Amino acid sequence: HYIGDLVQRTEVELLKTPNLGKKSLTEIKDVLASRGLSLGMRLENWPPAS
Amino acid sequence: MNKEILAVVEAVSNEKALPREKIFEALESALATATKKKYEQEIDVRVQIDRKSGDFDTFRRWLVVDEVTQPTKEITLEAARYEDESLNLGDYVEDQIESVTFDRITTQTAKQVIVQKVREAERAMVVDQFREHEGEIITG
Amino acid sequence: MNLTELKNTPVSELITLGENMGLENLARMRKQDIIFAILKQHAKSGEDIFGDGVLEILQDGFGFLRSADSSYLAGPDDIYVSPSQIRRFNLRTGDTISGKIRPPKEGERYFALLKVNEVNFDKPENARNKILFENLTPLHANSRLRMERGNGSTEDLTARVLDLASPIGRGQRGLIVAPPKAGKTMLLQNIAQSIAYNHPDCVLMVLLIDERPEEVTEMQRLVKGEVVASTFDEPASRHVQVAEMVIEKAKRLVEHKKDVIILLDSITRLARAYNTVVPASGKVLTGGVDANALHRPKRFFGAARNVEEGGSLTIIATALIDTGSKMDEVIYEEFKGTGNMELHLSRKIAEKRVFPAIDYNRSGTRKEELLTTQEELQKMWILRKIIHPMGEIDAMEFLINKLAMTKTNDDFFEMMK
Amino acid sequence: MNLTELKNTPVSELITLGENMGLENLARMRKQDIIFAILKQHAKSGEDIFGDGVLEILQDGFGFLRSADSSYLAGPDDIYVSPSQIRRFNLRTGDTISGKIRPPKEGERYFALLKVNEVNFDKPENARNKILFENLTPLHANSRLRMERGNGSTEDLTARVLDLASPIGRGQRGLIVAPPKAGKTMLLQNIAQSIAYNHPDCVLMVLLIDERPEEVTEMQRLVKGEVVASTFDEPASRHVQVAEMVIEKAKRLVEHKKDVIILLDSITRLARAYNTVVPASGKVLTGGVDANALHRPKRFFGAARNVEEGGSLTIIATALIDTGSKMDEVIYEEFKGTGNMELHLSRKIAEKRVFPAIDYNRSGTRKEELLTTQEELQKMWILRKIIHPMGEIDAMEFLINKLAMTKTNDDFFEMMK
Ligand SMILES: Nc1ncnc2c1ncn2[C@@H]1O[C@H](COP(=O)(O)OP(=O)(O)O)[C@@H](O)[C@H]1O
Ligand SMILES: Nc1ncnc2c1ncn2[C@@H]1O[C@H](COP(=O)(O)OP(=O)(O)O)[C@@H](O)[C@H]1O
Ligand code: BEF
Ligand code: BEF
Ligand SMILES: [Mg+2]
Ligand SMILES: [Mg+2]
Repeated sequence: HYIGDLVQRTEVELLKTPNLGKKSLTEIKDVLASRGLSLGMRLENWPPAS
Repeated sequence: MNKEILAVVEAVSNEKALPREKIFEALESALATATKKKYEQEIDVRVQIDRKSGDFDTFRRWLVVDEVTQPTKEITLEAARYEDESLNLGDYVEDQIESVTFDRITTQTAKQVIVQKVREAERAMVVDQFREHEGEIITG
Repeated sequence: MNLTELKNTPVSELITLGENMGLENLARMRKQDIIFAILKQHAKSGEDIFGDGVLEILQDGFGFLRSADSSYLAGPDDIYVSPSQIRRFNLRTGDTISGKIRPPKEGERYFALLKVNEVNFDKPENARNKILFENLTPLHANSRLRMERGNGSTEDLTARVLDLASPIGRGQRGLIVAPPKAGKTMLLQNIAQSIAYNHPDCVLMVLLIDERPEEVTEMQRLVKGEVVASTFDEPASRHVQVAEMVIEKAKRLVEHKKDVIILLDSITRLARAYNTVVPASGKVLTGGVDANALHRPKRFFGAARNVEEGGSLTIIATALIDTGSKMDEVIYEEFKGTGNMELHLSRKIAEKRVFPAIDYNRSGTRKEELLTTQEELQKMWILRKIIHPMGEIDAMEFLINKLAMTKTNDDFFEMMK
Repeated sequence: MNLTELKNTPVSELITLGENMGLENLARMRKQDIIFAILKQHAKSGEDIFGDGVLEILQDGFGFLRSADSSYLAGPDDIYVSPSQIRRFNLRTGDTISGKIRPPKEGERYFALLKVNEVNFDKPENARNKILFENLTPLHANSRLRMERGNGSTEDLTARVLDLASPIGRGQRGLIVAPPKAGKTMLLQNIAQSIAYNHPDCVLMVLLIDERPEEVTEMQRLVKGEVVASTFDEPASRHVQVAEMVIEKAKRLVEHKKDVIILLDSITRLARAYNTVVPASGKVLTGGVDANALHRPKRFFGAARNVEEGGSLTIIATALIDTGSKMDEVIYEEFKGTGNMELHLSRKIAEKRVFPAIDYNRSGTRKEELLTTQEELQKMWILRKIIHPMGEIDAMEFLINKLAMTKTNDDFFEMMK
């Protein structure tokens, strides 16, 4: 649900998920990393504070 | 349409000073630059206009590296199990098809890059045909 | 699922399989369309596919894996592979590949290979370390391919007579010179049956080029192994396509140390096809035939050889004469002495309606002491000397009677002593 | 009203029918225009129409139901059907359909089908469950089509001689090799009469391609069943249209387990037509003929086969030789050995003005032991051996005398014993 639950996840765990082909994956990688960040990173301060 | 492509490949002055293969290579570069200028994101594409049998069909090159910047042209060197790659490098996809190659800005950039490519090819050929006579006295 | 188990079954099996899959009325589509729909329905349940196809490349770069259902032509069942796999696993035309494949994904329309499993019935390790065909050294045949069955039925004559008329060896360059409507069809049927019974190890191959569908189905239900065919329902394009496919398949097999024996019929039709497809180079000779158009048949007849370390490629092609076409005449003329084995059939004996009809004095094998033993060769010499003075019909009746009182060739041998 | 009852009547009947309908002077319009006007007048009284037409599809998607009055061409009597009906009832070209139709409604100009009643003389249930033609398995003929009438009149000779010259079987691939002005017209008339008398169950079909209208009308009033024809009043377009129409009709019939026997004359004109319509692919051979232009005649001759479970498609096509056209020569050359039945007629015997004029030694059937019994085959062998040494004119006179003293073939058989 949260974005922080997705930034700590490499794209290797996406194409294996069903209904994630070309259009969906392309749209995700476009509208997620164009904001400066990227998909797949290692952090520990999550989720503060929920 | 592709009939216009055939007309412009058969209507060149220097027909063999720029062969049909290199004609269509320059046209593919034109269409790639046009599609690049279309989207705000940077993504390399190949055209493969199908010189004689059919029309063009844009593609999407990945340029496989371990980077992530503009992931439109990024994919890891190990993504090879799903989408049927079984690859290490050179993994490229064919996702987007049938772009527009006849609007105003596309035609403008195509004309510009075709002029550039034809002048470059003519200069290169006219210099290479004399390169074989290196170390000789020439008139002119 | 596996594709071959959809291959070997007839159309009614596909009908009931689609009915099991809860599919629309599918009696209207091609067999390959039914296979495509069934594979899509099976993979919709989250399943992978297993396929097998002979590989073919165009200048476009990518490759296509065809099946034997359409005699290696384009279809909804063939698999599309990227040039990357060809570059990596060192693939080339004729290399039959079996492995995991998937139905066409989003935007795709043909199957795609996932993981190679068997490259020409071999692991990719030694498949990548394959000796080149033209880089090999040809030899001659010592391994004698015995044509005698040993059962001695009514038709086995046409086989055993060759044991005294034209010896057969592995990698032999054989050509049949025969008029139409003489008995070549049953002749090649007999030869295929005999080689399959006596030598089941060597992969059988039969070439049906420019033929009628009845002969196609009769030969696809009588040969003791996988067969390929091609009727005249398509132009010479299909003919040249299947010729290249089969020649590269045989080349890859013999590179994998296989024993291939191709039976081609008829070669004049292949020449006509190659003439029709190849454009005129500006020079034509008598017969309306281009000069260098026969280069492809030439090559196809030259592919036969004997590998040194192991394996062989025997080619036995039939040619049509006495058809009245002077073109055909010239064709046979080009094929005067290109092969080291001649099987001459004459219409004069076949008009007397005795079978087979062998031209003993006109047929023979060059350098035949290297094929059989010494006593067999001496007895062949004795038989040739006995058959030379007499004619052809009397000689044929004599041979038929002598091989009718006896069953194995040793009896006729000792009876000739 | 029904359309077929307007079909079978001549022009004067339509004249008096229109006069009954209180119509303007209609002697000026085409028969189909008269039928259209009469159907409009009948439906103006609040009536529905009943029609029957063979179906044809273009790339436009929708279908047209043609009648045999114009030999399946466009006309004001043909019915227009939407692609929806073709998608629903699984329709295709050649599928003759009979059922309820209405005159063209407001803004329309051709008839439209309301409810299908008979799909190839069958309910839509089993019509939708139709086996595909090319998906079938060809076979050979055991059902012998007896050409002997048994009455033994003056002309029945030309039929009974075939009973000893060229046996006819269901699904046989037969071709006639004959010069012009030799007697092929009356020959096919005889064969049609004989097959209709001895086998009235099989639907008769005769192909009149590129012929004169007198022959058209003489054959449309002598064949014992429905016939199709095509004169040279239109270019090769009509010829190729009727060729496709008849081939798809025969295919749909044999898919409905029918026995179709098509008589084509002449096949060289069909080849000329297919050459004229098909554009040049950039390669031409000797004779001014394109390479892959003969693909359509090839296919048309390859459509003949024998169905396993039931039904057959026999094709008997005549070819023209000795015309002096080298083009025609090459055409016959392409048709050298594509068929398993040859009927050779020679101008040399026909110049001696005896009929028929059979080339016994040149004509024959391949694999004929599967057609007739054993004693008949042995007697055929005996007759062939007796006729081989002698020539052709003397042999023809001998056969004519022997079959003139006797009536049935058993008498000639026992007389040859
Ligand atoms: N070994 C044989 N025994 C019996 N009949 C034979 C034999 N070989 C040929 N025939 C005869 O030949 C005929 C078919 O010949 P075919 O296969 O058409 O020759 P081709 O293939 O050369 O045209 C058959 O009717 C058959 O009776
Ligand atoms: N079996 C026969 N009995 C009687 N007359 C015949 C017979 N065969 C041919 N003829 C005569 O020979 C002529 C044949 O000419 P035609 O049929 O136009 O040539 P083609 O045989 O090429 O069709 C006809 O006028 C016909 O009267
Ligand atoms: F079988 Be035949 F020789 F065409
Ligand atoms: F009818 Be004839 F053979 F011109
Ligand atoms: Mg044969
Ligand atoms: Mg005639």
